[PDB]
Amino acid sequence: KIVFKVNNQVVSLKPEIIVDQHEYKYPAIKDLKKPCITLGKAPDLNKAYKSVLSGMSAAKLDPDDVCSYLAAAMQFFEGTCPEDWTSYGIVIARKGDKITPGSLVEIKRTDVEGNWALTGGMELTRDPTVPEHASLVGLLLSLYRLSKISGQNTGNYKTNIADRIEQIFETAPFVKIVEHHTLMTTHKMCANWSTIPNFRFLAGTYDMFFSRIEHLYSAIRVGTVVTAYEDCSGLVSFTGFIKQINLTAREAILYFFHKNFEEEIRRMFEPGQETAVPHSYFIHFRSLGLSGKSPYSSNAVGHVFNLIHFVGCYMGQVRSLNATVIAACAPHEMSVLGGYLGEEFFGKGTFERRFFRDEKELQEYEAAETRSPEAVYTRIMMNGGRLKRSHIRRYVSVSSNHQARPNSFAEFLNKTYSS
Amino acid sequence: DKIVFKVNNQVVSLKPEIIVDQHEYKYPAIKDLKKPCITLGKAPDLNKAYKSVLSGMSAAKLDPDDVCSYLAAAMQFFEGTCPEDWTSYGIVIARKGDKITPGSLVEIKRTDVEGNWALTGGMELTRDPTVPEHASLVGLLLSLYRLSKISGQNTGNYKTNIADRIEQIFETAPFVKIVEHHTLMTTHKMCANWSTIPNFRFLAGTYDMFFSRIEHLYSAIRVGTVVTAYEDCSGLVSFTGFIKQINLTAREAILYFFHKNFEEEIRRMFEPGQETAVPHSYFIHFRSLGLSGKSPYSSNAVGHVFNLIHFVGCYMGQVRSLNATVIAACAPHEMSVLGGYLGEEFFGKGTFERRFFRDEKELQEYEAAETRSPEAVYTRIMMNGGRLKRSHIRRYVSVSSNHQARPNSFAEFLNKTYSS
Amino acid sequence: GKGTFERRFFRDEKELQEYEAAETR
Repeated sequence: KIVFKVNNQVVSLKPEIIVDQHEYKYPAIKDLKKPCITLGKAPDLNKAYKSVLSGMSAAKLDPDDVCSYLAAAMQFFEGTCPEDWTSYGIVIARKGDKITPGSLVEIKRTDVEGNWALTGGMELTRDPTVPEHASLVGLLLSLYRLSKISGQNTGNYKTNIADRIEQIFETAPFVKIVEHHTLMTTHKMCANWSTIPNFRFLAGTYDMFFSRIEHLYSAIRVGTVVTAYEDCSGLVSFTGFIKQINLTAREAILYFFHKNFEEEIRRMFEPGQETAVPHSYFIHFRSLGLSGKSPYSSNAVGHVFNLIHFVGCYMGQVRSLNATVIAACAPHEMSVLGGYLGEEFFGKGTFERRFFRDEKELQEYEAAETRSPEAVYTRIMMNGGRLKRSHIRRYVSVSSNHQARPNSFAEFLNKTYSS
Repeated sequence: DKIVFKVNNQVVSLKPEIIVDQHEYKYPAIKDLKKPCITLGKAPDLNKAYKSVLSGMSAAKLDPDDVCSYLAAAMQFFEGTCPEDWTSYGIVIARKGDKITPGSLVEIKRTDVEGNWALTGGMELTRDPTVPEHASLVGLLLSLYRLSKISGQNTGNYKTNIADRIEQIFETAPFVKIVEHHTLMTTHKMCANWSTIPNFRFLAGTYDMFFSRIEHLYSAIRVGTVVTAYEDCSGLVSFTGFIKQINLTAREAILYFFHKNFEEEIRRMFEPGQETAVPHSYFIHFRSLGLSGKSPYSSNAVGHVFNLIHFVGCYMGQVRSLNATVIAACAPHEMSVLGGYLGEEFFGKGTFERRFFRDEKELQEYEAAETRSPEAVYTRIMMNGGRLKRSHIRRYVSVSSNHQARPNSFAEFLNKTYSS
Repeated sequence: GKGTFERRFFRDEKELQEYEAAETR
């Protein structure tokens, strides 16, 4: 039982209390209603384009107006739907029907008119061309990618992505409307634009449409690529882990020898969410207004996540080496398992002859240390659940020969095993 | 079912773990018996059409739809006899001794819709342009497609070298100089995304197909359209190289592929009914033309095979393999181990036999009279338990370290993975 | 450097029961 007893003068028994709570909701859509946001009144579009360009050059933008323009602008982008496109029971778009981003979601317009005010960076006296509209649309969404990317020591990389975005949208099929270095300066005023919910929702809607439908202005995705599989890093690492190790998703979990994995394994593999479906709302469920906090986040699946990347460092994977470890979720214990698991999967492959010249040769081949969960488990038990010196040698050699990031797995490995 | 686990305490729970997936592959075969087509805006008067497009070129003004209609008219200009009968995916294009155009290989349906030819840049040719002048522009326009595709880091100096060669080609006979120098680099800077345009790819491939089969005076236009050939089939292309480097036949090589994963991939790229063996089929340019969807022959589709090929190439020190981008999804560590055993067999060893003799009698005596075999390699792997040998590591390390590792190349993977 | 590890995931219920039928922290 949880009660334990202390002998302070008289004998005393105390129960131990620690606070714990769980709050996980899943993205499946039962009402069969497409995701909706409420925006402002329909814009003048040509004038709405003018207002936001001026605001862009001036680094002052109104989030509500910018959202309203983006909802109106999702009409210029049109393409035919290759196959019937259904997610969570919704028919969205039948094969051969031309569709827009407006087709994936529901935009609710309010009677209230937007400010659509001009600042000082408008040089155009005429109505804008479509490439221009697309260039602005891409630049505005690209703010989302920049807001997310903010963090410590992420500087030269942020400017490099901003330059890459600027190079797009200045060349055909896009026209240069903002000159250079404007995107970085507006980002400084709009660095937390990701938290704005409608802006994120619009970015996901654009990304969904561009992934399924090939278009001339598909480059707009460079802003919205981040919305894809957002806040599902635990699930994504798991799929990568499975494929790099060349194990079946089930067989891999058999190697997870710990009680903690149980809650996490149930959480990330809950049925009814269209994880397998190629173009479902699941891919952008966080961007769109569904589910709230993600159960597939790395913190949500902390033990699994830590074991995946510790094995990744053992195998020299750069992605694992720079990923941030979840400290709450027992990193040391995960690291030990990762060493035993890494030893098994590093430098070893299961090879069998599958191609022969003749059927007879196949028959001759049929007439004819070991990789198994049971083998690894016993080997761990034999060493008393303690890392081997070789495991430690391998971890340190990988971590030390790397530019260890602040809270990365490499830094953890380095700080933990170094003498 | 089968693929399920038991995940609970004080109760029993069975769950199939569900993982992200998003792929299916379309094949290039032509069953409808219809040549790939993009219907074009308006029928053009040749001389008038040239003047606008020459102007647009000089103006760095991008008019893709018009450029496409002009290129179709210019296809009338290039004509040659077909050497032998031309049979493709059930579509036969001409017969031996029959004159043909690039326009005769595909079908363009002409619409009565109007289109906008603007004179934005300076053209001084008051006279009607000569056929060479047309060819010079046509080559310059197509050469944009190649320039758009070659974008990436440290490719600046490379783009410039290619543009200079193209300019030199079209300023020299049989072509005439119409754009002076350094204009091609600047227009490439203006449009670096010409490759994404679908109508542009279609045209480049059509030209490339015509020029490979038919010898012509202006066949040099093929620079810039050469990239369309076997585009997005680098997995297939890599396998072809692999066969040649090791000097084995397609089958013998596949026997060395000792892994279950290769099976799906080998079946995919060698699916029958696609004219891979045919020399001048639509297949070579299937990606560029319309008849394509993703590609069964891309490096990702044949990921395991692709990685094994380049890991072996790295073992043998092929620079191309060292600089290729590894597919992380397709089990690179396991592929690297097989590649080590396969590289060991094929690096520094050859199968040599006497084939030339002084007299027939010597030949008969030779006919009267350690081992390279898949079985021998498989056993060697089995004896070492499927674990990479120390020598394999040493060789991998020596090759990767003494090379300028590119970002996600096989060279980088080898360095990061085996380094102590 | 030490962890308490136990098999918790099995292919079938029968395998689970068998593991239940079967240095010190």
